[PDB]
Amino acid sequence: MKTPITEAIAAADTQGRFLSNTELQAVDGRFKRAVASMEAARALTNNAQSLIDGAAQAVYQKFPYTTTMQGSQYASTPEGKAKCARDIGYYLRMVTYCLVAGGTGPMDEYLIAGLSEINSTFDLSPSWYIEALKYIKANHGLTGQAAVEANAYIDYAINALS
Amino acid sequence: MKTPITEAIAAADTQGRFLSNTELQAVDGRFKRAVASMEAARALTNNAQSLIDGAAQAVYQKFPYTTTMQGSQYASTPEGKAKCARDIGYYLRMVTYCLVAGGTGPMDEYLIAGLSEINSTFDLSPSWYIEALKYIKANHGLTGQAAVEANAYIDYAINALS
Amino acid sequence: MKTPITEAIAAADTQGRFLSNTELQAVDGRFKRAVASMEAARALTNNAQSLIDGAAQAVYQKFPYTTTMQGSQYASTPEGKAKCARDIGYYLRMVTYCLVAGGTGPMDEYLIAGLSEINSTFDLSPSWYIEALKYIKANHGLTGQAAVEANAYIDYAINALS
Amino acid sequence: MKTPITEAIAAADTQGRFLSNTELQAVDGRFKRAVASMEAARALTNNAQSLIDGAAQAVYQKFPYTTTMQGSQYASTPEGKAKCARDIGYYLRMVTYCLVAGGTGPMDEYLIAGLSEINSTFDLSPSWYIEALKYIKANHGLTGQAAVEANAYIDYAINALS
Amino acid sequence: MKTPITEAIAAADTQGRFLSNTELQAVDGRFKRAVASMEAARALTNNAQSLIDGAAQAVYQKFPYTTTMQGSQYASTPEGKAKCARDIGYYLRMVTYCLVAGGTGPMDEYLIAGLSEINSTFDLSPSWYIEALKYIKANHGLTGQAAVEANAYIDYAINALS
Amino acid sequence: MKTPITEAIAAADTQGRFLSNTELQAVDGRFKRAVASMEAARALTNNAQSLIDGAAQAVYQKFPYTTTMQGSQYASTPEGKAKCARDIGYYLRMVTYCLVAGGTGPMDEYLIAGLSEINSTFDLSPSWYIEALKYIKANHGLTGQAAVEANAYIDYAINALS
Amino acid sequence: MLDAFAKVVAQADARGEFLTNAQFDALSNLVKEGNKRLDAVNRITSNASTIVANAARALFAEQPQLIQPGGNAYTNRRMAACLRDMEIILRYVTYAILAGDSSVLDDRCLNGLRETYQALGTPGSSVAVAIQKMKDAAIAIANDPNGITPGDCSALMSEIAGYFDRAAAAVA
Amino acid sequence: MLDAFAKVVAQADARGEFLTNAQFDALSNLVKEGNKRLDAVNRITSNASTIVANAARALFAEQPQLIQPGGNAYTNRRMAACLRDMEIILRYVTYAILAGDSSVLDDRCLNGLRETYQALGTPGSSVAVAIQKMKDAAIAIANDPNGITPGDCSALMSEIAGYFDRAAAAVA
Amino acid sequence: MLDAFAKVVAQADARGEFLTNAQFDALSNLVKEGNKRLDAVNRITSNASTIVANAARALFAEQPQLIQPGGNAYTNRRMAACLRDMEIILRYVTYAILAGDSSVLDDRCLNGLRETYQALGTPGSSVAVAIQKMKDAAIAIANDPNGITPGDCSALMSEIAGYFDRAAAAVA
Amino acid sequence: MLDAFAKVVAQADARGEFLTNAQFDALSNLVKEGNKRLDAVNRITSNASTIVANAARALFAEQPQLIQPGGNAYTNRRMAACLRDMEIILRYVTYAILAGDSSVLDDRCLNGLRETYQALGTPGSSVAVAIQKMKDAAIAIANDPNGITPGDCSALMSEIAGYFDRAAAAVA
Amino acid sequence: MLDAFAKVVAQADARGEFLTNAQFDALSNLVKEGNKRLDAVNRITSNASTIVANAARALFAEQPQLIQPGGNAYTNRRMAACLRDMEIILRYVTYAILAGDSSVLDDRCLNGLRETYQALGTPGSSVAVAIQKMKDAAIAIANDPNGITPGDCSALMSEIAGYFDRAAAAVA
Amino acid sequence: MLDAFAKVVAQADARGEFLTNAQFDALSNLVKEGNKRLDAVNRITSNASTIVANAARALFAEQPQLIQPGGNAYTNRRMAACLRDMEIILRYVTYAILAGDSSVLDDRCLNGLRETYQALGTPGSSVAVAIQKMKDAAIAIANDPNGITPGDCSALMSEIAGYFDRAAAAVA
Ligand SMILES: *[C@@H](C)[C@H]1/C(=C/c2[nH]c(/C=C3N=C(/C=C4\NC(=O)C(CC)=C4C)C(C)=C\3CCC(=O)O)c(CCC(=O)O)c2C)NC(=O)[C@@H]1C
Repeated sequence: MKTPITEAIAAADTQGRFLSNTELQAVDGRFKRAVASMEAARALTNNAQSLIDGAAQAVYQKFPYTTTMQGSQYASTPEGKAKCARDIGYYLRMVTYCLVAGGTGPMDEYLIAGLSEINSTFDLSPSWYIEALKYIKANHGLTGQAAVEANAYIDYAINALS
Repeated sequence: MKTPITEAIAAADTQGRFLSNTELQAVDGRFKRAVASMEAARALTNNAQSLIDGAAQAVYQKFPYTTTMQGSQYASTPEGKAKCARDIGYYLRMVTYCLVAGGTGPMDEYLIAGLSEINSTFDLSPSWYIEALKYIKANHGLTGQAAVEANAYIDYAINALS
Repeated sequence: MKTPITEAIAAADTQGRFLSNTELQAVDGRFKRAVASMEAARALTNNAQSLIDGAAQAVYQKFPYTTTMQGSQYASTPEGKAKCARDIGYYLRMVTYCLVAGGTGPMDEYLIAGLSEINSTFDLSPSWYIEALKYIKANHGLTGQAAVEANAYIDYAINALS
Repeated sequence: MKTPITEAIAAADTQGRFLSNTELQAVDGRFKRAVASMEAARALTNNAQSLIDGAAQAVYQKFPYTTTMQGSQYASTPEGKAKCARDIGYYLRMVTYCLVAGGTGPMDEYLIAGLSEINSTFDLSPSWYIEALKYIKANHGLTGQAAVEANAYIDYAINALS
Repeated sequence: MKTPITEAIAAADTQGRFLSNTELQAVDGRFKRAVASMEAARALTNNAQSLIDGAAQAVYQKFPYTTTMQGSQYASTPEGKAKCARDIGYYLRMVTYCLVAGGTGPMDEYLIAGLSEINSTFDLSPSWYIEALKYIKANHGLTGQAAVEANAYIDYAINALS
Repeated sequence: MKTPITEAIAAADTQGRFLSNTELQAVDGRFKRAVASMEAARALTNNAQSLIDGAAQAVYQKFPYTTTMQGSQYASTPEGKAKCARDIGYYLRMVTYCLVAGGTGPMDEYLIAGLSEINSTFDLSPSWYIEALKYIKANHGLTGQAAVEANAYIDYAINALS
Repeated sequence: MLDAFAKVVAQADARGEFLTNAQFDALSNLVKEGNKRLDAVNRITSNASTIVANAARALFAEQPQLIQPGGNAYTNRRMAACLRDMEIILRYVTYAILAGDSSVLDDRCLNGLRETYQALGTPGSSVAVAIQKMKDAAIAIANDPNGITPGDCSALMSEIAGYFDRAAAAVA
Repeated sequence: MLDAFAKVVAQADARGEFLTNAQFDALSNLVKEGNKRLDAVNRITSNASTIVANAARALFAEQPQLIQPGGNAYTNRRMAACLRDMEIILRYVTYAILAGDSSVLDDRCLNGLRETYQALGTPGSSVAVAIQKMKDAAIAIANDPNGITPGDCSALMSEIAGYFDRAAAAVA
Repeated sequence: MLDAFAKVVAQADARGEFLTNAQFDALSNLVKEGNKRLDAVNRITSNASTIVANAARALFAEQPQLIQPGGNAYTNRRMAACLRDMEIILRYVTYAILAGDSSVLDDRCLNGLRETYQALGTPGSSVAVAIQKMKDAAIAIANDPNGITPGDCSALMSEIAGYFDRAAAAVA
Repeated sequence: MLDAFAKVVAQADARGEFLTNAQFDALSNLVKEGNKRLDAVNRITSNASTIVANAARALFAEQPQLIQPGGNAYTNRRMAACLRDMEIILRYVTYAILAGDSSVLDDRCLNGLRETYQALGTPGSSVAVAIQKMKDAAIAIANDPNGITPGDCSALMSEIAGYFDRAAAAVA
Repeated sequence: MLDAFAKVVAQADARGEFLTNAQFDALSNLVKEGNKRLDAVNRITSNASTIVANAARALFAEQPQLIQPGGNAYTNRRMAACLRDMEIILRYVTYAILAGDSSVLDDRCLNGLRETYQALGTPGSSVAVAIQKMKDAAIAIANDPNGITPGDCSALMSEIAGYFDRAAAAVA
Repeated sequence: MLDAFAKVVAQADARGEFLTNAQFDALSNLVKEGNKRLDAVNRITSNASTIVANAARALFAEQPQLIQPGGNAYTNRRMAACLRDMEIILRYVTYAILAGDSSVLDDRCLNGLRETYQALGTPGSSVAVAIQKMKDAAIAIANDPNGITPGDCSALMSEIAGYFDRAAAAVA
């Protein structure tokens, strides 16, 4: 799993070297940024629901055809809406995981890998999840370097979907 | 040249990826540690001579045979002592370079690479330069995290010679 | 370009062999099927327009939001509709090319390669072109082995989009 | 074993692809040619003996020294003639196998592979078997596309021996 | 070209090593054996003709069909006999080259390489040249370690033809 | 283990070839040189002690600091002198092994491999063992081709240490 | 890899015999039934994507424990690997259909696959379910009597079913 | 590959000198200006996809000859290769921004690229246009004064522009 | 690699056009003339060995300087390399005959071959002679009117000759 | 490879849960204790060479049968391989110290190592002794209270000891 | 790989001893008997082809079930593989003869060969027969008293027989 | 790669001739002078390390600009590469001495080396100096008249000098 610490260790092991001051100043950017990171993770975890709902509605208002069109991919049935809220929750939870680990590792390994194949197989439009992520980024209520972390990883997701 | 920034960039390029928050918290350990690093580099640069002399004498007192034995490798001639002071200056200057760059890159590329072959070809004992480096580490006059940097890279050299 | 003849030649050259009876019975399935193939290609070429219009309208009726939503990807502007008719024409023309060449080569090399990256970059939904292709398959007016060829390559496209 | 069908399948599997219309027009040349192929195989199987004898005698008349020279490789002993008739039977049977399979696979895998090493180790002249194959090609009694198949595979053998 | 000296050098260069006592005891077997080798080479060179004729006749008596059968490969025409004497001369000259170089290099590079393909393409029987080489081995008139060298390389040729 | 015979065999096996006259003239340099080699090995084995003592003293007189300096690497303690005599005995015994095997194999595999890492880890100066080897070379009492062998392998060791 | 013809040829070579009239008749009949085979392959191949998709959806609807956190098909990577597996199985199945023999399916797909799923921890019984779904769907598509020259394809469909069941049994 | 610090170190080693007070001051100032740099990189990287997409759309709107039959950007394969190229250029640019030096951009991206486009027949002047678009967009995004601690970033933006212009000149 | 059909398709795609009635007629005529083509390929391929052998013998009879000590075709290794070269040329020629286009011959055989022979010192003019011999022989064999359904193959033989001459000119 | 944070994240994902306040507190405490960790790593790494050397000398003094003719550590090649092994073990140990988790040590060092030593004939019990020596030395160096801001590092040293003992038990 | 000298050297190094007078005498005697060894190798190597050929012919005459349809040595490919195997065995045998030690034969030929033949289904007992034939023939050729300086080679022939029997026992 | 004997053989084969009495005499004389050659090789090889070391020291004493900051031989990496180069040159020289021909030196060392040094910026004239030093030293060592059977080696030393000068001229 990609993290600053694992990236440093992998860097030192790839060339049969002990650790050096370089890797330690890296892990130091990690530990220092962990305060803002942790703050953002706590805040997002505390207001996860209100916001998965804000966001699901952002999607349904932006793309109304997804609440009326016939198809197992669309949210025109209770099961569809359930799947959608589920997936938005997955994205948010992944963001919190990245904030806790200090890197994109969790989102890379648990979500991004195989995303294109899934969206293509199940006829899921990226634009939907991009809209949800834009909503979350706009209404997570964070200020300062916490908002910088949250927005960093959310935008990472959006770029993965673009 | 190995530095925190170049290590981050190389990490992101090795897998065809843009930079991510990980690499930036790494470069952040770099920039933050750059204060202590820079302090140690300035101090070592300011007192380089007094200390190359402290150190050359440390070597000559520890291994007196090097000032009396016949051989172009030993410091029994003015040219020999000149070469020795030169090399000690090289080690110190390399330390300052590492402190400025925030990594072992400079010392790895300008000194460590080919060190064994040189010491073997020219009959130069590592123990001499280890003694010089021990002296410099003991009498560089630094306190706190500056001494931690200086000692980190000096000890890196010693380990390279061991 | 993948064709029965080029597949045979490549098969014989991959192992430093002359051609053999095998490859010739292959090229023989090609030449024999070329009658139905050619018929379907002629028919599709003759009724290309009426049908690109049948099909563009199939898309616009199935997904009405594409004629009203604001965005350079949607057909809510004359330029958008122009791009859409253009792309449907591209798909049909590719089908005719495959029918003429006796294989998927033309569509593989001119269209399928890079399709996912394009649809993702420009926010183009595969379902649109799948609907257009379903319309063309339903209303190309072909019967017998000509319809088998046309439908074979159209369905090939749909599977590429699924 | 090399056949039109196995060549098609191998072609589609080498690139992780499903089958396509190309491979099917190949297998179609196979199935269509299978009528002439089967006819030639039946005819050769029915008149195998009369002809292995016609052919063995063709060899013995063309190269009389093989019926008088002392050596385990020559047909100067009953066991030698037995081995020779055996081998001619092997060649004919291989031809029938190729005609049944629609390709050179059987002859490639059961005969051609290792032919040079055998002929060299046991001092067997290719010209003998070339003469036998020329006789069989001249007196198999086939007309039309059946003769084209039989002659195709026989000539394949001769080229392997040249 | 394979010789004891070149084999030694290649052995030392394959592992980035200087020469050692090993390679020199090898080159020493070479120089010491060079006396018998040179003797055999001189003798064979001096009686080359009488013997190419002894040998060509050995072939023609063993395989009389080669002096009566119609074909550009057989010695039934003056040009054929000329080609045959030529080739026997080539074999003998190659033997002398091997004796001069102290190894099989010359024969490997100038003759053996591509021998099977040639004999197969031009319908030349190895047994002919084996008979010629057996004659030369039987009537070269050498005794002692010279005969051991000559016979060593001649037998090397025969094994190449078997 | 590198020997003339094993070098020949390895040469013939590397290219899937039987042995040839080349390899045998190599093994012949071996067997012929085995007389001088064996003589030198016997002589060195017979006078091993007197000479390990001559040599240990050569080292202690050339580098007196090794008998007075404090350190587990130096011969300032009985255990140190014991280790030193041990190592000199190892070098001499290795020389005898090389003389018996007709090559550097024994010394390469039992001593040279890993020598730099050991001398560096345990702070052992090559110059010490070079001095011991120079003494042994000067006072082994051999004349003629026996001295050439002994000196060949001793000098091989010195070059390994340089 | 073998096809029907190659299979008969190999069996005859092991005995050192020419083909008998019975075998010639059998292979000739195989040839006469080639159009139906090409049809089956063309159809299943033409609907591969919808076969795999619908089969997967049905599977996860029947066994939701596979797609919940901790399940084997959780995360997009493992889901993609499952859909991929299904595509592979269906693909080698179609190969076998064209070849008239299960040799390619066995060697290049089924051989050693039960061991893989056991090592990874994937439940082979669920894979078997998936294969059954794809079987029913594929047979429906290939034996759809609309838009084709009428005739009896019952023997071919039992063979296709033979390959599918062969795979399912191989993984379960 | 070099960064600013490594660059100064190498220049000093070529002369065999310790760093002077001027150089220590310069590098210290670089450090003090690191937050702005990390901001620029974070922003451009965060909007890479929209930068490349909008730049491409604008390019093809301005030069429709690239996207019509026969054009260099016709077919999906070549379009994908163009979008890819743009992603690569922007990526190595960001690398250079983080490093404070153009060494990585040159060696790993720009070196030998004019020859490639000439051999393939791609018009390097159009690539230059694309790079200009991505430049303007990226500078707008990185210097957007909303949602960040106010300050003067004019020197950094001229450097970023320096890298972009460097690339454009390298391809044109 | 292209065949006739692929060639027309590519030319039409470069212009972004559907095929015209003229092109459909031309390709249909190519199809109607496929049996003759398969015959030519089958025959030349069936007699490849005797073509190469007789052509070589004739060459060395006409230019004995090639096979005497010091010549380029002296020793068995170089002779084998020459016979091999001839086999290769004839082989890619037959490829082109089946394909109806010289694309495969050019790229995979003729492209860069004049440079190879110049570097090695082989006289390309002698290779050209060999190719001419193989041409005459191959055309005789393919146009032999015995044992085949009578008809006019003059247009095909001029094409085959076109490929041979193309090779000869490429090496000379 | 995992670090503490990645470990908690993976455990939470297996259950499909957001982190609880307890976990956030635990990880925050890990962060607050990062300076001590970096110190330990820096020190052990700075004295790696003397740790390995002194540990080896002590080992061979305690077990002279390893360094006499016939022993496993006889000849320079095998000695070098032993010192190397010790360097490797200490290195992956330090990796684990920085990571706060034994994942990297296990997979990349300890997994399958007992089998290697059994096949080669190396006595794993002696390796265990060596690891114990390096443990005591490393803990002394890392917990040396001179020249550092005073504080309590007892919990970290028990973790380091945990990794060392883990290795020793893994080889013995 | 070891030769006699290397073998004695290794055995002496395992004990940490210089060679004793007995060993010096033994190796000196080996040297004095080197001409006979080189003769044996030269002869067997000179007649390798006829040894393998005659041995094979005799084998298949004694066991015709190997060369009839269904047999292991049926078809030219498997026959070629058998003759090849025989060449390999004889070759490594000669290697051992030159080396005075069976180390190279074991490691590079015999080690793991019984498993190979069992997996493939080749009857190792027939291979053993072949090896016996090649043994008798090779010993006859090497001990032929014609055209060589007379002497006693009985000890060498028992060693050669030792290597052959070693191989046969290894495969059977 | 060729030795003297192989050279004469190749020259004779190009003309298709047997060796003449003159050539047999020449090669026989080469053989009679083999002990001196083996001596030269043994000596130079035995003192390779001191030759390279002393030559390097002398070079850098004569041209201190090579070993000062900015010089080509500055830093340990480039120094090591220079000493290495010298070892290589001396090594292939000794190869040529043993072979009696410069073929191996040319192809495997000198061919294309002037281009390498020009690209890297190494002054080939300094390398030439080094080669001259190693030449004088090596000739002194090989022609040292102490501890060897007296005789005239003047012709051999001129050949060795020929190889050295050949290298120097090749690099300068
Ligand atoms: C037992 C195998 C038979 C036998 C052998 C035999 N030979 C000699 C004498 C010699 N054998 C050789 C052979 C070589 N020496 C080499 O360096 C090489 C490689 C090129 C070979 C092939 C030589 C040179 C001699 C000396 C010259 C000569 O012909 O006498 C003996 C005598 C003992 C000895 O070692 O010299 C023997 C016994 N003779 C038989 O009758 C056995 C059947």
